Formats: sequence, C-alpha cells, structure tokens
Amino acid sequence: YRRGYKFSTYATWWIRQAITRSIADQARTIRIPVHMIETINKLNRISRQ
Amino acid sequence: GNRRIRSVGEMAENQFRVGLVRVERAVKERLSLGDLDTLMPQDMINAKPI
Repeated sequence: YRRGYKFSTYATWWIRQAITRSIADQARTIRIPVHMIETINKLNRISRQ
Repeated sequence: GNRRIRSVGEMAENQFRVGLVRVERAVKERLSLGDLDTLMPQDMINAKPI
C-alpha cells in the first residue's frame, strides 16, 4: 500500500499473467510450450497488420 | 399468403450482419478505451469473423 497506488493495477498485472499462462498451458489437446505460444501471438497480430 | 420465401441476399445479409456484430463487440471495447486521436479505423478492424 505504501506505494500508494490503486490495488487494481497490482492485481491486474498479477492475474493477467496467471490467466495468460494458464490458458496457454491448458486449452488444447496437445500441450504447447510457451515459446510457440508467444511466437504464435506475434503472428496473429502482424498477420492482421 | 401465410408463407414467404427466402432467397439468397436475405440470408447473406443475415450472416453478414452477424459478422458485423462479432466485430462490433470489439469495436465498443476498443472505442471507449484506446487513444482517440491516433487509433486508425482499420487499426480496430479484424475482418476474420466476417
């Protein structure tokens, strides 16, 4: 709290990370480690760009 | 007289509108949130659901 900020921001970072990785771990028949995943998201964005 | 056809443009219009809404969800989300001066209109678009 002494940082004095809104706690929303803190737990937003934390829980964003948690969920962002838990969907990647789970959510398929095959597990796919994360280097693939981040590479894939890059692709999905720059595809559209 | 109780009975009406359905040719193509009708159905095409239907699913097209649906794709528009599939995008529209994101549209609202990215309208109110993002920067206003600089967010291009096609910086919002993904035509893939369409």
